[PDB]
Amino acid sequence: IEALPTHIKAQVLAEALPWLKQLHGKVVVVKYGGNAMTDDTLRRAFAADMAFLRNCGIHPVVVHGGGPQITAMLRRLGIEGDFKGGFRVTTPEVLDVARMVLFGQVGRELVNLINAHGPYAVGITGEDAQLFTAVRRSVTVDGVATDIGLVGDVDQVNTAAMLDLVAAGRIPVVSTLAPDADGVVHNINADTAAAAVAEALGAEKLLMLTDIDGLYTRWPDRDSLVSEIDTGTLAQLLPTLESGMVPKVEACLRAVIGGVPSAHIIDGRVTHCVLVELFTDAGTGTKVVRG
Amino acid sequence: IEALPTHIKAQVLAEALPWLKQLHGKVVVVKYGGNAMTDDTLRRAFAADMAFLRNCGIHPVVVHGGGPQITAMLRRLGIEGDFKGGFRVTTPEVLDVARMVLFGQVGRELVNLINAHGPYAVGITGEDAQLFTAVRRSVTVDGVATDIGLVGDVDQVNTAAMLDLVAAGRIPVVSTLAPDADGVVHNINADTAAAAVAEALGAEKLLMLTDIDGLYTRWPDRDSLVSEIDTGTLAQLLPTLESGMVPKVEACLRAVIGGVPSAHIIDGRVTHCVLVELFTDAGTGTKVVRG
Amino acid sequence: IEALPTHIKAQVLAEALPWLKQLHGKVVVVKYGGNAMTDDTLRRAFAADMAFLRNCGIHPVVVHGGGPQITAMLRRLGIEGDFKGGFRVTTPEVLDVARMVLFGQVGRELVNLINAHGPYAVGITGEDAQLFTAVRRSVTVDGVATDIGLVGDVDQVNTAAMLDLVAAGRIPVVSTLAPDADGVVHNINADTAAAAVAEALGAEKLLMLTDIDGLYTRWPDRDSLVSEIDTGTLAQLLPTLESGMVPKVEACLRAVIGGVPSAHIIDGRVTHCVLVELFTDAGTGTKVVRG
Amino acid sequence: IEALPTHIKAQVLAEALPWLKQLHGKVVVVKYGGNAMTDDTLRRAFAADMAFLRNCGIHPVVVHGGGPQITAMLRRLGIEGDFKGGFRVTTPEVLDVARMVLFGQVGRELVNLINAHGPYAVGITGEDAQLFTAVRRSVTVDGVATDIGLVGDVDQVNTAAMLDLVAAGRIPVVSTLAPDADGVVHNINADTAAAAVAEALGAEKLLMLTDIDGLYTRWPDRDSLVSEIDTGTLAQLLPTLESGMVPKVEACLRAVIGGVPSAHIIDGRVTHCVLVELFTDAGTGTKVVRG
Amino acid sequence: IEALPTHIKAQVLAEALPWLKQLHGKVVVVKYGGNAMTDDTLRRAFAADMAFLRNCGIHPVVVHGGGPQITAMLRRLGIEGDFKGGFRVTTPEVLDVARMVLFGQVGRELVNLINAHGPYAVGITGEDAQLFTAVRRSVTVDGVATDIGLVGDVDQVNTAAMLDLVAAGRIPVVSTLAPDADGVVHNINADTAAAAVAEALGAEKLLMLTDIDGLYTRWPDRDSLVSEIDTGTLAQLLPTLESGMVPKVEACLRAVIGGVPSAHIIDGRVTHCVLVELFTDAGTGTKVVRG
Amino acid sequence: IEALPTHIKAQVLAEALPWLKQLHGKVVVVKYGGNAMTDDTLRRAFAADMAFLRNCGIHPVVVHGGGPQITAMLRRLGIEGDFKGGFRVTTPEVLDVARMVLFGQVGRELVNLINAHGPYAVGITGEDAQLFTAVRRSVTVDGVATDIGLVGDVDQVNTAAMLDLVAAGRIPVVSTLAPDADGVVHNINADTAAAAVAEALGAEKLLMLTDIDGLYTRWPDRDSLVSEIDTGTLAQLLPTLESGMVPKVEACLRAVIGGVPSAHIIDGRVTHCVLVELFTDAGTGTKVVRG
Ligand SMILES: c1ccc(-c2ncc[nH]2)cc1
Ligand SMILES: c1ccc(-c2ncc[nH]2)cc1
Ligand SMILES: c1ccc(-c2ncc[nH]2)cc1
Repeated sequence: IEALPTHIKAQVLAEALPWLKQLHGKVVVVKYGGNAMTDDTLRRAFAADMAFLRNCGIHPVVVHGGGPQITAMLRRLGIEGDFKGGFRVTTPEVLDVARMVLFGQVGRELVNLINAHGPYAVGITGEDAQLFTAVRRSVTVDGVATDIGLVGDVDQVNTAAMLDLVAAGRIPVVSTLAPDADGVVHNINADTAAAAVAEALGAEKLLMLTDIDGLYTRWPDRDSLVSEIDTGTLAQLLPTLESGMVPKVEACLRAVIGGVPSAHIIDGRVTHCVLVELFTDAGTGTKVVRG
Repeated sequence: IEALPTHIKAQVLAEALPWLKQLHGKVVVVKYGGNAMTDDTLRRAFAADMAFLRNCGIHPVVVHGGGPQITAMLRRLGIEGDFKGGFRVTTPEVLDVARMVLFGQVGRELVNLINAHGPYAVGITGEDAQLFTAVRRSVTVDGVATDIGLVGDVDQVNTAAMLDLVAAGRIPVVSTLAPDADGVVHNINADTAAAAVAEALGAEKLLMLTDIDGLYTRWPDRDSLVSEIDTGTLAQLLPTLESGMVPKVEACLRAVIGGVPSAHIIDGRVTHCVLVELFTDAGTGTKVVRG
Repeated sequence: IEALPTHIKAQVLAEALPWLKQLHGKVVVVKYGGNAMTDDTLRRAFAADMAFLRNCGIHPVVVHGGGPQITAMLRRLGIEGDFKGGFRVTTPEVLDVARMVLFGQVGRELVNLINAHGPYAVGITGEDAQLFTAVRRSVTVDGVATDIGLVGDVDQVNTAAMLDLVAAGRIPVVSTLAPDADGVVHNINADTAAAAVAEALGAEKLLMLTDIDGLYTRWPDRDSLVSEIDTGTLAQLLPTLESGMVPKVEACLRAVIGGVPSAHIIDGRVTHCVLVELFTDAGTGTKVVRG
Repeated sequence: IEALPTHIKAQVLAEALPWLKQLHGKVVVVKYGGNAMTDDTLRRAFAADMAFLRNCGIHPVVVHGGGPQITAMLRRLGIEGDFKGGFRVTTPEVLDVARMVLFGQVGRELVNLINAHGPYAVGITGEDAQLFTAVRRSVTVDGVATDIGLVGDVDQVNTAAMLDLVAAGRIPVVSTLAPDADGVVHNINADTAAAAVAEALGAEKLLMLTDIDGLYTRWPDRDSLVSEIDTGTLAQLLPTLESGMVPKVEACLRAVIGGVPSAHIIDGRVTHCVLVELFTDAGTGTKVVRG
Repeated sequence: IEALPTHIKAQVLAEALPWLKQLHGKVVVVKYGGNAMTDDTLRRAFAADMAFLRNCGIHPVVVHGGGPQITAMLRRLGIEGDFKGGFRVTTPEVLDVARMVLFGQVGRELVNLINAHGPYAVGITGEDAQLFTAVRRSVTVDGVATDIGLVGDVDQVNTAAMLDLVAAGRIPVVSTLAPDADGVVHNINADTAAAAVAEALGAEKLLMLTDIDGLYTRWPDRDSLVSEIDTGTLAQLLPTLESGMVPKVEACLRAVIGGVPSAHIIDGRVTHCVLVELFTDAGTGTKVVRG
Repeated sequence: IEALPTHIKAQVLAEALPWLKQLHGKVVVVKYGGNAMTDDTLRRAFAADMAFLRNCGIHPVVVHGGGPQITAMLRRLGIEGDFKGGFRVTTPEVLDVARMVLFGQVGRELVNLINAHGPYAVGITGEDAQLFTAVRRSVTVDGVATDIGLVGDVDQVNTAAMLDLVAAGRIPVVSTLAPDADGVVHNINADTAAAAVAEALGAEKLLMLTDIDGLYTRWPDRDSLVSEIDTGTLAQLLPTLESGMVPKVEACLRAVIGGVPSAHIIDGRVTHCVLVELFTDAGTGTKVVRG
């Protein structure tokens, strides 16, 4: 990167200015998962980018999942799964493992990576200071809503206390578990939780890291890939798309309809994808606006 | 408790006044472990008592261990131990399990129990916001200091940030793990960590829950049990006492010599032992002062 | 109180927890008069209990009367009274004596008693910083409203400035005198003033110390004594009750209808009655709620 | 005052500017007594002048005595005096009367007069919030120090809390009584108390209202009257002067030696003497500086 | 001024009290121009009077013009004028000169004069921190609205930021130039700008220094001079008055109709006219109220 | 700049991270002059870069000169110069022109350019709020110190008030004129003033824009150009260098010896030179450190 002239280095930095002004002093919620968390180089770049935002006076909030790591831990403990549809039932035993893995392993890695740059990261669940609650959720198998145990959706969010946390200079790293109204802790889909937190905090942007170039309207036609779409056109395309793209689109719909100015599905396989998406126009990924 | 006259109920409450004045607005660090954490009734009373302190304008800070639960989890994962002396070596693999169990299971139980009374508890490690660091520690087997892996002592404590946390009304629940100066996370003895935190925060008292009536100078002579002792007399008795009483005495010595006005070894098998020790004169347990 | 087991001492303290949470950070207005102010032991217990509340982060506000002491001082000065009905006319001369006795003697005793526990008590009248005003009040003798001089009801209260005072850690001790809109100072019934202050400050509770076990619906039938009553049922019983119980009931009605969640008529002859009423279920006295 | 040209009105106001700059944001302690408090016109002008200072962003603090009113009240109550030298012994009974008269009558008049201009005045004793303490003082009769009861000198002053009070916009009106270290309330000479408060608060000026034109070095030679004197020359003149001028000079000496930049003995018989002394060069009275 | 008795000096100062209370903590906007800025003695008195207000806790805001100095500078630079009606066209070149003269010379004199009394004055334009904007304005020559270049009216005012500035103890000295919505800086009539700033800041008074005794309803009849007039009667008199009195009346109308309690046209040829108008009843000049 | 791959765009932004952390929350003083202020594209890039710093939570402070523009204005006004050595004497007349040009024209351009990005820029001189003073300075012609009029060096700086200004989000644009201790305004060399302000404010960096690639030790040998030098080696080279490079080196010496961690002489002819110098390693220009 040294054989590149200094006056092009300048222009690249200068073209970040409009996006620095747009985001200065604002909340950005970043759903972190997939490859951007398994490969060590992408991991470290992601942590650097959270430090970047913080050292620009931007307020990042990280929401993470960890489905596969839960599965691996359950197999290691020899805990036999019950499955309704393609859903593991979340017994009290499974919840304990999920919470232990998400908060006690997956979140800790990200906190330590970010904290390599300063005392920024703080790990939290809805349990801590009652920062958010859950409501138990059923799923539809074939065409019947069924109980798959202690799994929920985000209910209420302590918006004031969360924004106190970021105004102090902290980067919350959220593991998505929270008590219901009776104190019973549920596991929440990280994609959904990210949308709910962005709406509650009044985020300026929601970023969704996934392992795709962007949204394809007619996958796999290479030139069905769009770079911007309104929630109006996006919702009528939802019943079309691949199984795994559904939760990331529903999150973008709910956030942007909820008042978040834009949500973005970006390529987690790209190093520093957050920097590219936020401070560059030539980014991959697709932006969702209301319409 | 209803067949007891109301005018004796009054006197019991009135006699708490001097101790309410002594502790109002002050930090109290409470090492929580042993039976007071395995039995469900003592557990819930302990959480109620932390809520009690908080609703008196007192600032409790909870430090917890969980040695046996780590051991159980390692056996379940089939992770074979290496032992030098009677010490398990803490490999990177063992540290991950310890951190996951301490922060992701043991601490979560206490956070949820306390939070049954309000949005008070917040779970933290030295990793979070770089609140404290560790320095790797060796142990003496027979008469040689030996490496038992990623185990340490508390190094530095971010006193300002910790006191910000409690002045906001939060009750930190601390899992004793922290990075060394290179970012490598170590496991810290909870008894020692409690003493270090009490000294760094300028605590008014350190409470050490154990499964004993109190300190016996000549165990097991029943009337060698003392209720107050100076650090001068206590340190010369240290090489006498039982193996498990050593870490709780060393903590009291280091805290009280470090400027903490008094440290207390109290009976964790007694329901509401914290309330009895703090707001009553007829408590069991032994108070350590400087001398 | 030492021959009583420690585990019952614990339960008594633990059962205060719900009431500590209910009152933490809240205003409590306490009308102090009768025997709880003439006997030296009850006096000192009352002052201790105000210190108790303050060292729990509760915000007590004390309103006091002193009818008999005014009368004694007037007789000592040989000031001849004029009486309409059973009411002394409050001439400018009588007002001066009342103000001097209430603010310069009765209030000072309570300020010094409370201040034996710390720098808490501050003596105030509506005159000070214009904290509240009075409106001149007439009384009905037989069936004609008559002028009995410089006696009034509380008019407006400087709510903001009063709450500044308590948030600073002060326990106001209020002598009930205040200027009217023309600067002319009136004497206000302490029972009525206590109700008005509780409503203006948004108090969580109003406590009325009197020399009775509680409200008897059919005095003197021993088992007409109630421990809770709605303002609806209480107001229709008002024209029944004894002369001296009237002002304490009217105060409770006006406070609780005014939005104060509960008012309490409690037994001032009981040592630490405030502690018993607030932090115990087995208290005497009767609670007034809206209904 | 209307037949005087407007351009001389202007110059009088303009010449106040240097003294407005000197005093803006500063504490001024004013000892108020003598004729400036018995005549109703001088009274009301004094209260107006305290309002004046407050509406210039100056911080007045009023200290008052009331020797004669105590005497009158004692005669009315038929309380027989004991006299050592020319000093009444202050029994507990006499103290109660003094406190009641000073705080409950004399101070209230001044609070209401000042408060005619706004919510400024607040009445205080050392009893309130432990704002200052007393130490019991003996007096020398002929040549023996003798106990004249519950009379003292100011001991310690809660400087922080007093300055909080004035920064809130309040004008403290101080009645000079305060507890000793055992809680026993003493009466303090108002002249002495004024000097002690000025030194503790770091006052810019101490004003001493008396019924004299100023300090005469050789009374009654009319042209021995000085308008400025150093503490050096003033202390060697102290054993010369009239009995009643002694306490006002000792106060000025102790304040100015204590670091108060200047103390002033001014003519309380002059209407608006405070305004003339502070904002005019052609004032009567004598200024004391260190030297 | 020394041969005038001290007790009349007192009364002059005492009669300022009602006006000190009315203005304490309030904004006063002062349009400064005409003779009060060309003569050196009136200049220095005006600066002293701004210091006076500031050392009373009043918040002065100074708006200045400088028409003649612009003209002189343009002649010195040999810049030829274009005139439509009697209006110079404000080309970009003329604007640069106007801005340079107003902000770089006329304002600096006033800042340094005021600052002779302390660190009070700060020079500002609408350009600084975007404190206010302009909208380009046309003028009517004969009966056609015509473009006279870069001249405007005040558009929006950053009220919050302006009041931050004065609460910090600063006396803004405003040169009336401001950018339009496209960043193009316009020159604004100082009389009009003063009215707009007073309304935006919620000023208690607007003062307009002019070289007249006051408003004459039938100039030049000597006894058509009024000392108070309602906006109702004043607006119907506007089409009558002299050319140069028009802008000062329109400003008073717009301010007082805009909610400013009173606007005043006062005699700038009188030394300390501001002091006389604000703190005296025997001032010249005419007060405008709504009606 | 669009034909350049996105993954190199990323790396350029990512490599700014260490410098964002170094400067976040810190003061940077930027001396702005030469070509970076005459060409319109470099001008606008410089203003963008000040906005850049501000939208990263960095605190830029701009100091500007304008020697040539003063000269041009003096010629236009036909003001004849007196010259001692090669120095124009600064008569009161010349000072007025200099102040008018620097504050009323040169500074206004920069304020409006910066403010195109937001309400950031505020123009100030040492005159405003007494933010800094000057001391009159003589110069050595041949070998005699001579009076060249109202030219000075920065004397004292109101550090507290200046940092209040930047913490509010303002970017001061400083025109270097200030009063001496007698209120007489002097013109200060902008290079020297920049060094003094950086030292007084505790700046993290001083940037000196000049029209050179960097410091040549043996000009004009092309490979005598250094990119870093200690103050020790730099001071012994000072008597060697070109006339115009002297003031920029003396400033760097005085700032860096004064405790400013590094001063930089950078190429003002390079677009976005500030961005390149601060957030890139491949910048031109030379860094001065202490040694
Ligand atoms: C440091 C600072 C804040 C926190 C925290 N966690 C939840 C709420 N606050 C944890 C550590
Ligand atoms: C100490 C602190 C506050 C007060 C007070 N009294 C009325 C308002 N504020 C009096 C003493
Ligand atoms: C000192 C303090 C404040 C200012 C200022 N000017 C515009 C906004 N703030 C200028 C100097």
